[PDB]
Amino acid sequence: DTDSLFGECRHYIIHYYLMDDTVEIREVHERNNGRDPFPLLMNRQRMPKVLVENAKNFPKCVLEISDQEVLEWYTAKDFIVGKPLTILGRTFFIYDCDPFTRQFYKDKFGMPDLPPVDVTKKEPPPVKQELPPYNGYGLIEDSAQNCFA
Amino acid sequence: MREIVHLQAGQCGNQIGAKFWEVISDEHGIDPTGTYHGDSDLQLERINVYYNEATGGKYVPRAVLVDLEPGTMDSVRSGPFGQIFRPDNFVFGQSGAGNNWAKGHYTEGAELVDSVLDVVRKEAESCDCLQGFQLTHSLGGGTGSGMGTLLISKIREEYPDRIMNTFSVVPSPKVSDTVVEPYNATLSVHQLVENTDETYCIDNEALYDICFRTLKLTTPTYGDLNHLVSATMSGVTTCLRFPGQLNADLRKLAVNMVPFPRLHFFMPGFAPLTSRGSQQYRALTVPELTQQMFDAKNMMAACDPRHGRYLTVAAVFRGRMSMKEVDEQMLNVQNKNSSYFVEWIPNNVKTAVCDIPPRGLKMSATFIGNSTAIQELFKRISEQFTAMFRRKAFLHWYTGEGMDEMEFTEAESNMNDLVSEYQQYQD
Amino acid sequence: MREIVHLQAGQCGNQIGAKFWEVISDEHGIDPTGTYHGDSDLQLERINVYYNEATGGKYVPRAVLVDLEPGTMDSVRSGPFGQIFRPDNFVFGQSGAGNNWAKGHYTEGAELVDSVLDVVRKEAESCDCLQGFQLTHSLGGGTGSGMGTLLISKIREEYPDRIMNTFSVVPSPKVSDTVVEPYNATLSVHQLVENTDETYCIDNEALYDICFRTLKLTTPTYGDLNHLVSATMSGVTTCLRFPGQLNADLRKLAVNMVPFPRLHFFMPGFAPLTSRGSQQYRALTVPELTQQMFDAKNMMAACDPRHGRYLTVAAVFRGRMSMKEVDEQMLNVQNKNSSYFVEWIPNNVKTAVCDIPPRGLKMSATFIGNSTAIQELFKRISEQFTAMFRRKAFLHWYTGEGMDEMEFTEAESNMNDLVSEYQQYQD
Amino acid sequence: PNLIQRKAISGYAGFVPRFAWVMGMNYRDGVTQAMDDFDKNQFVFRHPVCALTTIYRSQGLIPFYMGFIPSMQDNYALTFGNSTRRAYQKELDRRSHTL
Ligand SMILES: Nc1nc2c(ncn2[C@@H]2O[C@H](COP(=O)(O)OP(=O)(O)OP(=O)(O)O)[C@@H](O)[C@H]2O)c(=O)[nH]1
Ligand SMILES: Nc1nc2c(ncn2[C@@H]2O[C@H](COP(=O)(O)OP(=O)(O)OP(=O)(O)O)[C@@H](O)[C@H]2O)c(=O)[nH]1
Repeated sequence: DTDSLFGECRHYIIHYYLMDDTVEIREVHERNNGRDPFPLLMNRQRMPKVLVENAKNFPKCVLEISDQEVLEWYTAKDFIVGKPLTILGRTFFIYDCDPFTRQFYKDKFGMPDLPPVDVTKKEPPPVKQELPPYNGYGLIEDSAQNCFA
Repeated sequence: MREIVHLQAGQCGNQIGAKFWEVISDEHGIDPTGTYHGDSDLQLERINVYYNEATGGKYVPRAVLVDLEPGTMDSVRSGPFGQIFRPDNFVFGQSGAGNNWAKGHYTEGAELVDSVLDVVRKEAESCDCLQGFQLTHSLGGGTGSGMGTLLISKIREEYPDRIMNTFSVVPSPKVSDTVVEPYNATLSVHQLVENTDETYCIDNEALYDICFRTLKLTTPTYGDLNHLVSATMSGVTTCLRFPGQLNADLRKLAVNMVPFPRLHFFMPGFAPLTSRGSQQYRALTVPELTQQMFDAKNMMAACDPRHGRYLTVAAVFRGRMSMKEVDEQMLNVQNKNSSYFVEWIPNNVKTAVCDIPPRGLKMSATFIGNSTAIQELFKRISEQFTAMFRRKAFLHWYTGEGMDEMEFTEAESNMNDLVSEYQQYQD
Repeated sequence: MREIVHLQAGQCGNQIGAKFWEVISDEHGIDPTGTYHGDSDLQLERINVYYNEATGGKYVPRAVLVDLEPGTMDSVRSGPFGQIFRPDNFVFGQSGAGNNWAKGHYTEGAELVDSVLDVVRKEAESCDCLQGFQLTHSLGGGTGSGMGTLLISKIREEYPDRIMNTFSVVPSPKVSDTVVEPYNATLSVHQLVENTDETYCIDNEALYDICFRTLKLTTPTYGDLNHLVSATMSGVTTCLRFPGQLNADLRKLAVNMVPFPRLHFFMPGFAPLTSRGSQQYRALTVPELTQQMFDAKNMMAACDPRHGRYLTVAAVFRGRMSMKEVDEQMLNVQNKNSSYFVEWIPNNVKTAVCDIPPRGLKMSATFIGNSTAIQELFKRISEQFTAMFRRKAFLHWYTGEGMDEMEFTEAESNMNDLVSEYQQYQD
Repeated sequence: PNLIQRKAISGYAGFVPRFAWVMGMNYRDGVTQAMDDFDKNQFVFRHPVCALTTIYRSQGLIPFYMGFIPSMQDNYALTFGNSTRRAYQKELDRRSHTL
């Protein structure tokens, strides 16, 4: 969400329910993030990907979308790690899978290897304070111990 | 300016408000996130009536969510647009209502009323000047009724120059699952009539009827029920927020609508309902618009007015109309049935036209008619109250709260007085 | 020029001073190493209000830490910015106080007050002409009161012409873990009310309350609480350091806020507290700023000013405002409660407005108020003093130390006079 | 636009977006600048799937200026006008941490 003014990044969990092709969005309430105790983000339900353009006879002013309108729903065939995907005006990056997932895909949908990509953020290290050089009045070895803390 | 702040109460009212809010956002063009896609100058022109403005091009509703049950609020927040409402307004508690109106009205009242008053008044001085508030709840709903009683009773005095609009859904004449429902409903209506001014009454049996009539899709959801009722009050509110020639003030409507104070309860009716082939099999002609409007099938609140008689009828239109055709159609209907409009006052029709078609269909409207067709409703519910008060069954919970049967007695007396003058003013 | 010197006493001080100095270092963009990474011309301009300067660029603070516990200063030096503190300034002792006020007031001071006075005078000759000194101590903290009473008493006649800012944490009305705390507090507050000119009194209970109100991170860290209080106190200092149309002087503030010689104890008030959603969900503007600013919850010092009345209120603002909106806001609140001021003194408001906002936020403020909401605090502590001097339990430590009960009697007499004095000037 | 977007007709009983933030000037320029912001943020969140100091100038400063810029006192023996002007350049070389 770095595009917005005070945005940030978070991480969530997608459960594809096989038995009904529904989708969901979990959440990570780790600790002390400010965020409210709240399990879900979007509940387990159906998602219309691509529609038709003549829903004037069937306006959203009346009954929402149905079999008569949808061009195609979000198939399990679409989820791929290594390319962003868009939903409800949000686009996500998928990076990690599970061993069960990557073995299920290798035979059912016939999917080759896709290793996870390190999406983490890194920083360099700092350095310790050294000794203000030999003043000439001390001892080149004892003044070290003296001028530490 | 002159604006409104919304009140939603009760577990059904939760769904009601969710669908109604998403419909408003949909027609105003706001995306799922809240950063709107500039297309419509006028809907940018008149949004300060409902939406308020913060940074980042977002538009929060001034809606306050009151509840006792964590799961319901969790779901509604988890819905498609819950990110548009505020944890500030997510005022809630931890104790079940018990679906006991006494519990909801006295013991759980005090610990909530303070906080809810805090939030509502903070929003109040945040805004400039209300016309008032619409309060969407269920007189058949335990939490809704119990909390609505106290909230309306207090909200009366502080700001007594505004408009306390109310929406509630009347219990089904065939089933309620809740069996203490008649008691809850009367305990609510006694103060409803005392305090408020305008009430929209609705029943779900007619919704199912219309599902068989024209919706025809055989697998409905309370989502679609909320969808249609949201369409209805969106239509009644459409007048304020657009340019054009018509009066918009709900106070104008009320003074046009209500002859005597004691009458407060009204039956809405909606404009074209369509089926799969009809969406292009149908002739969008103002004549058939008026026909299907006035048809008793199209009504969805209580019952057929064919038993009773009309007092005031007001229909507000939306689209690229002209005056003369709606005028002459009123002429036609008044002549067609002039013997069913009371001799009391002729010209009981009130019209007004907004000129911005809804997205998806050009000609549309909405209708509200105050008619003496609720006698069936309240007569039946009165016999239910009497026939379950004969032997005071299911009353130990109420005694445990500490109530007394007199309150029931005087509430019923008030309700029968309403019955009497309802019958008399037209008979 | 004009400058201030900082004193850090007790472990409350050892807490605060560290957090506070690193806060100001981040404000002026000083790296932990102490070498400036230039971002703000003006902060270069007025870094000299607090920081002296040494060859090589480094930015020493004009503060002195003092305590009796070597481990705590070892820990603060282990902290991130300990290198921004001087071995010469580190004045300390060989012994632990045992958290006894008389131990801090008669015996252990006799071998440290001399050194600390020498330090303060060498720093005074270093500087030109101080506006004064500020102190972070705890009135019930063991070592803090014992050291502070002595050092302030000496410095008073040392420099009879300056500003002695005193900042203390109030003992919790519910939890201390210190059982002689009432005794220490009363003994200290005697000399405090005798000598000081200005004192901010703060407590941690309201910090916990505000944590569960707006922090919304459940379990906080005392360091984060220090962040909040240091934010307050930096904010009250911000008047000196910046250009803009305002009236910096703390002396301006004192004559603006003090009706009589014997009033010193004031209650901080902070500006917007932003939480998880509010960063996207707040319309940062003067109206809401004023609203939340004068909220009986967002005050954090002692207790609700509701039971009493406000005498004087001053508001420092920070941002690109205009004085018309602050004027109208002040008038509006004045009329909102013209009942809870005093006809005694009308228009009891003072305003300062700086144009240099804090970093990471645009429109903000700080509040200071002197109301009659302290009677209950020193009341409670006085009656606890009565209940525990009733049987003079635990008295043996202090008797062996070598103090006498006539001091207790005189101190409680002075506190009773304070109680009365507060009571009559508003009632 | 339609009629005018640079201005929205004085005494506009309707409202505009971008009420807070840049504000506190005359009306028409506020209208122009505010709607400029309203299409700026527009395309900024559009961004479709991207993943797919006059205080000192040339000749130094006036006498009797206060506020410590780095150094001075450590160096001395020159006319204050010079001192300031030469600091104006050596604030680029040795005390170059001034920006
Ligand atoms: N949301 C919803 N409410 C329904 C539906 N059918 C009937 N209702 C009634 O609408 C009532 C209003 O809900 P609330 O006002 O929140 O009820 P409550 O105060 O929590 O107490 P109860 O009515 O006992 O549940 C519900 O109690 C139901 O009795 C439905 O399909 N959906
Ligand atoms: N840094 C720091 N200070 C704390 C913390 N918790 C409480 N304090 C406060 O510090 C107060 C005392 O500070 P001091 O003035 O230094 O007290 P003292 O005379 O040095 O000795 P004691 O009061 O016995 O600890 C306690 O009463 C606490 O209220 C904490 O977690 N960290």
